[PDB]
Amino acid sequence: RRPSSWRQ
Amino acid sequence: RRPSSWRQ
Amino acid sequence: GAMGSMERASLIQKAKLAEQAERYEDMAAFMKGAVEKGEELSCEERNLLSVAYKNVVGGQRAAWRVLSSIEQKSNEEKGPEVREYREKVETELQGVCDTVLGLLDSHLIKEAGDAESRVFYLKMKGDYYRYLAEVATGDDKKRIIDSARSAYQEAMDISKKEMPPTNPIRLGLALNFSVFHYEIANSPEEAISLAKTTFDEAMADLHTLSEDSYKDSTLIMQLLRDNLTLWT
Amino acid sequence: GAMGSMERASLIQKAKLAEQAERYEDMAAFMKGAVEKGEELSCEERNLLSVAYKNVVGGQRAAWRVLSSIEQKSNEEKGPEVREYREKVETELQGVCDTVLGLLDSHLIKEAGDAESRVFYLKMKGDYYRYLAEVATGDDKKRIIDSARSAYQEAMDISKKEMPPTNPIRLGLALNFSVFHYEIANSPEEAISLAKTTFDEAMADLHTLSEDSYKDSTLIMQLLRDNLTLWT
Ligand SMILES: *Cc1ccc(-n2ccnc2-c2ccc(F)cc2F)cc1Br
Ligand SMILES: *Cc1ccc(-n2ccnc2-c2ccc(F)cc2F)cc1Br
Ligand SMILES: [Ca+2]
Ligand SMILES: [Ca+2]
Ligand SMILES: [Cl-]
Ligand SMILES: [Cl-]
Repeated sequence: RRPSSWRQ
Repeated sequence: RRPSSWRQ
Repeated sequence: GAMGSMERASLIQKAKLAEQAERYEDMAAFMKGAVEKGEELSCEERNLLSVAYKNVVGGQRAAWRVLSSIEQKSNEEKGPEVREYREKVETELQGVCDTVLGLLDSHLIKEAGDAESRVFYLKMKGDYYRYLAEVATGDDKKRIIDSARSAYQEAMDISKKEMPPTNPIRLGLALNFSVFHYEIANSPEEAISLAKTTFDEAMADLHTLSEDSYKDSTLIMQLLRDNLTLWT
Repeated sequence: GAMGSMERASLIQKAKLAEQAERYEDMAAFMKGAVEKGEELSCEERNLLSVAYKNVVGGQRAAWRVLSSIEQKSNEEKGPEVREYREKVETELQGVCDTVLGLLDSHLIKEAGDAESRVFYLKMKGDYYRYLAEVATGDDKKRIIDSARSAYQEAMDISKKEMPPTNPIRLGLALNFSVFHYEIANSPEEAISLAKTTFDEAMADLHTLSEDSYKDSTLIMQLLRDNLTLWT
């Protein structure tokens, strides 16, 4: 899967 | 709640 | 038109791509271009047109209801911003409805010879007048409501004469006409009677269907059942 | 500008309304108008700007990845439509990134005096160059990548000197810089080292925080942990 960047 | 109309 | 230079088949292909990308505004623009080529639409193409604009206007309706609820709570003096933005979203919604109704009037409905296509487009016409009626407050509100009713009613008359009771476009038409009765015309008993009669007569026709047609019809029957459980 | 006639406070109010209505394109247009009033942005206003454009470009990136995957499968001759539509979405994405970078360059970054605001805008600059790098294939791809790196690196230097290790904008900056290392710069070991060091030094600073600050910091630490579990 794709990694997590900042999300609200 | 609101009723169901046609949805795909 | 902005899509006048693109091939009809390319517009169809790109509409399917936009659906996969969940780009429903692009999808609607592509199908509008396809319709404006002047040729009739196949069953698959009619569904692409329907799905595209239903998604566009569905997001506008949901946004309008959020803003309308905030506006009602504010009026229970704090600035014009809430009304202004609700009016902005409202005007954009009406523009999309007017665009779809224009495609139906020029010239999808008049060229629909078969019962299947004509009922499809008349159900579309009823739906988008219903969406216009959801936000209407002016001198022409009753005429907007009757325009929805008149389109639904002609489609109903054709579907009862030319289609079996399990036909998916006949079922979807009756479902949406019943929602019109309940939410727009303030006729819950007519809404309930239509949904029940439609469900029962479809139930009695299921025995004639293949497994694939059975799945299609029972899907829409379940929506009729959901409303009947909500309304009774 | 199209928003030049609306009050700054009205644009902020309508941006919050658009967020509630999930109308993120409207939200971004409102905050662009607010930025173009020429005054600095508060913490809350900076977050509104960030959330609006992250949602807009997030939908464009997701659509671009869908179309790029279809395009790659097609090249493994069937018409130019897939490439054309991928290029269309790509160009729209680049336009939004260019718009955000223009707001940062004129003149958000140069007027950001405090470490908190300057790190915020430099992290934004790194993010949107990273989004440009995700679709870049031309002569300037390496310069786009280094522009992202340079903005992230300046923000990192400021955050390490001026902020505690649990500061949410410092944590989010390190998270996104690590994603840059892994996905863009092809430096997984640097990505892993940054995420681990950031997590550990934040963990050791939690004891100084209130319950509300603790919740904010541990939220972002969990994102660092998720990537470390994905990468190791
Ligand atoms: C309004 C509506 C009701 C039913 C369906 N439906 C369900 C399964 N197939 C279809 C369909 C597709 C295309 C078409 F021209 C007619 C039709 F009934 C679709 C809609 Br829209
Ligand atoms: C990129 C990013 C990381 C963290 C946060 N964040 C989380 C909780 N509050 C905040 C926040 C809000 C506003 C602001 F100016 C700075 C800040 F850290 C938000 C973002 Br965007
Ligand atoms: Ca042609
Ligand atoms: Ca003013
Ligand atoms: Cl407005
Ligand atoms: Cl295109």
